[PDB]
Amino acid sequence: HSHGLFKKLGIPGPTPLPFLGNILSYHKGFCMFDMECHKKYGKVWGFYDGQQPVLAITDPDMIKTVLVKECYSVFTNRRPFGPVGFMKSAISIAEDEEWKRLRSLLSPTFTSGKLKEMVPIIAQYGDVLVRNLRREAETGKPVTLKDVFGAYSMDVITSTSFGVNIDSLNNPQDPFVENTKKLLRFDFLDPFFLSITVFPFLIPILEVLNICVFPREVTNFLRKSVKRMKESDFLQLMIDSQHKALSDLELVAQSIIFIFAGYETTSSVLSFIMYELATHPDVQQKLQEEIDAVLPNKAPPTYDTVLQMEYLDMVVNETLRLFPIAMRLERVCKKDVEINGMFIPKGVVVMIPSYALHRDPKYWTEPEKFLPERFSKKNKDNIDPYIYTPFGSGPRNCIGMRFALMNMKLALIRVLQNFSFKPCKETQIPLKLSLGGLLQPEKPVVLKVESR
Amino acid sequence: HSHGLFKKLGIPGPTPLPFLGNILSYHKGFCMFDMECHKKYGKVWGFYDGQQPVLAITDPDMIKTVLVKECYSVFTNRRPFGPVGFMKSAISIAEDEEWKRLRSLLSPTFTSGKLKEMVPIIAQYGDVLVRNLRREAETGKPVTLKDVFGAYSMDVITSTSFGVNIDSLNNPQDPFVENTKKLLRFDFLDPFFLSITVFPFLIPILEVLNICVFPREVTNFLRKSVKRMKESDFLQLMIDSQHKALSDLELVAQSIIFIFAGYETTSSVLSFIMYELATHPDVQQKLQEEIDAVLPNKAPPTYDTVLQMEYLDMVVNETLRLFPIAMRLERVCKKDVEINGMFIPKGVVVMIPSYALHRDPKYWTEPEKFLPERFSKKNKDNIDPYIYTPFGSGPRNCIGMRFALMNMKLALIRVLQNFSFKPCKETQIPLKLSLGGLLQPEKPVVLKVESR
Ligand code: HEM
Ligand code: HEM
Ligand SMILES: CN(C)C(=N)NC(=N)N
Ligand SMILES: CN(C)C(=N)NC(=N)N
Repeated sequence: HSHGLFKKLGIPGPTPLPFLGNILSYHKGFCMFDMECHKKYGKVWGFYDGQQPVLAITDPDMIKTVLVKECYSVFTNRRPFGPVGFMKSAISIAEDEEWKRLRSLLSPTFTSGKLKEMVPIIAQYGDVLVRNLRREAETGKPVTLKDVFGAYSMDVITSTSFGVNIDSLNNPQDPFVENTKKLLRFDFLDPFFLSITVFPFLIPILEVLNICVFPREVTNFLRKSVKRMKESDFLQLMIDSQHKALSDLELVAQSIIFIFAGYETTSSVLSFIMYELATHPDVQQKLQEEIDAVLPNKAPPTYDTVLQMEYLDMVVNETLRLFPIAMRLERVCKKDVEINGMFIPKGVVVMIPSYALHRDPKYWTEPEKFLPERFSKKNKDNIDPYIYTPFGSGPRNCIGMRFALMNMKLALIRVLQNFSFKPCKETQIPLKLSLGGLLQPEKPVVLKVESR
Repeated sequence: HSHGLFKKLGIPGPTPLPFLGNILSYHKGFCMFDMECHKKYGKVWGFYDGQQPVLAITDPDMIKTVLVKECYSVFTNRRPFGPVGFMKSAISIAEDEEWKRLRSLLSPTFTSGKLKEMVPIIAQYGDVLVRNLRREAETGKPVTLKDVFGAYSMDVITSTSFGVNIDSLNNPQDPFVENTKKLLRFDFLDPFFLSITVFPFLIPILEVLNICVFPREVTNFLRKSVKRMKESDFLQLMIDSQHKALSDLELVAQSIIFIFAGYETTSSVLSFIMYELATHPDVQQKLQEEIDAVLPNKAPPTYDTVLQMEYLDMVVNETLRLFPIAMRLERVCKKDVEINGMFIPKGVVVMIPSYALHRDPKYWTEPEKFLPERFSKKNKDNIDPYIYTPFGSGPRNCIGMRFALMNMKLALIRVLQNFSFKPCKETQIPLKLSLGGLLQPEKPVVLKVESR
């Protein structure tokens, strides 16, 4: 789509260069670029990912219309992002009707009822984490969060997905661990992804040469492994629903996409939270005290005891305001429409700048401050769920939201129950976000760990 | 080739943007861009046509080494420019050995001896031009130069190439005229050519889909027509040489490339010259008087009488200084080399900025002034043939140089012998060069024509 579009609609934005559009402006990252735009164009604005017109919108009403109201009719899909092969059938990648059919099939698989049943199995890998954390903190050495939580994230993933019970930290050898480690989030600012943003006409070329964003060796192993398992957790609940019709290949797709969506995310948010606890020892203390008041003398966490903890919730939700790892929510516009008096022409990408809104003065007091109290029950009724969107909104939000909260909360409970986390000379203060396309820390967070 | 190259060699130039390199700087045209660079970087400099490193060089010595000395060993070829199909065999497109073989075969076809024989046949279409010029100036109407000279250029081309004698102006119907009209110079700043400069990886794709810069319908007509002619001028002289071996397809290639190279060029320089004569009526007069002193009372021009005319030559050569329609000379570097102490790495494009040098103060007094006197025999020994290069230099210069001068000179003699050319209200004063990639006037030159 040519570069006249936003002039002809009369929408402000940075003047695009030929071929590139505004990509060079990503040298700061999606996160800063989005702020600067909000700051200087106001409430609504447009830019070009190559030839692709992207309309940022920041009106809570409009957001709700896009994310909630017209989701089924107009704004159903995310923007295509690269050669995906069979993963076109993964719920997060799938489109229109085929997506609605898959969302319906998998919805009951993420019931609180089912979650409740998985708690005992997630709980088990708190004990494991604790154990691994004991040894390596008892050494006196500064721990690397990403590897500690990564190993935990996958421990909870392999076990809740495939029933395969492993100690990821003490089994790097295991074939099943080697592969799921490579299932990382894509950095859409790296050279591969920038290129196909500027050469989208290359996606079909790549499709045909069998090249795929989901590495073939990993996808092969997991399909051929689900092949065996099926011959004799999430796998099961899916097997059990066999429009309607979850098919064979559709099932492996989901299995894989649940790993993709949950692994580096969970472990990534967990890191950010421990960083905030270590740099705010008062918040750390207050939580450690709430946990003891509910689970006295290292009592094991449970579904209900987890949902009892206001301060925990406050800390988790406050960390997500600052570090909304999705950064943006997007939908592609299926047809010409008028939303809250605004004309959106077919093919444009509607983008909601979650990270920017999460840090907008209009909604937030001292937005840069880690301040769990914003989420206290007697002072959160003024938080707009269309401004605060770490899991998106509407029929296409994070299907694994409640699973990811519970899982994280179980990590933190066991970890804080046994330990305290502290600053160091390598600990970067304050934290500085990476310049690429993932919301991660520039240098992976290292902290000191002690036995309580 | 990445954008580190000229930093790592320590050569100055404009900082390239990613993917584009310096192409946006072409919004002024090759002509201004080259000046500004010379003006601000000095004698030698580098820029990037997309990912393609281009080394401009302006030292007469270096130029001579590139264009003359190392031509056969290092700098033999021009830069590839697009899908060419069978025209890869045209002498101007052909490479290395295959080029040297074709240059050798066609050299004797451009002897002054052969030229001499074609004079009577070119001469004939002076009479024709005159005739067409009589009528349409006798109307009192302002004449369009490009159509007057275009029609003449092709009249001289069809007849010296294929023996086909036509009145192009009064035969637009003729199949043979319809096609050769479309054989225009390529504008390497237009969208097609800019794209394949930034997507050179697209040339092979285009080759395979049979798409070609030389339009297929025109190339088809000329091949199938040379097909017949051969069954029963330049065609003949080529037929007669049937390494060695001019082949069938190689022959049609040349036939076509001679049309391509001579048609819009000749007519384009001719326009520029009449513009200068009309805006400098003294120079016009002085020439009209030289012509009469050699060819008294409209006597018909001949080879020797044409070569007698110092002032004519002076006017033709002076107009070419200002309007060197090639603009640049280029060679691709076959291997790493050191030329006059300068390291040129393999694959770089050596570019000589003819138009810029033609207007460099260091060599030229009041460079913007149309001043035929710079070329007078008693004041031209200080003109460096490596600064003044309207036909390039060395073994790969314009093979049709002497033909094009003679042909032009025969146009001008007959035209000035019968007429005078004058300014008008539509005549742009002074002339402003186009912003694209051909050195042509922005608005096609219109002048008034009278009977002497
Ligand atoms: C803290 C961890 C997590 C965060 C912050 C997170 C956030 C998000 C966000 C922002 C979206 C996009 C929603 C939208 O477009 O409006 C999303 C989609 C999704 N998430 Fe998560 N997520 C996390 C963990 C998980 C986990 C554990 C799963 C487990 C299966 C999961 C599965 C998905 C799926 C399948 C989608 C796509 C839904 C669809 O297209 O219908 N996520 N997530
Ligand atoms: C005023 C008219 C003309 C001008 C200014 C002109 C100028 C040039 C220039 C600058 C080159 C490039 C030389 C180099 O790379 O160093 C060239 C090449 C060439 N010209 Fe012309 N030319 C004109 C008319 C003609 C005519 C009538 C022919 C007739 C056949 C012709 C045939 C060629 C050919 C074949 C080449 C390529 C030579 C090779 O690659 O070996 N030109 N011309
Ligand atoms: C969870 N997945 C796979 C996404 N759709 N990506 C995202 N925006 N979080
Ligand atoms: C005559 N031809 C075809 C060229 N090589 N182009 C040019 N630079 N004048």
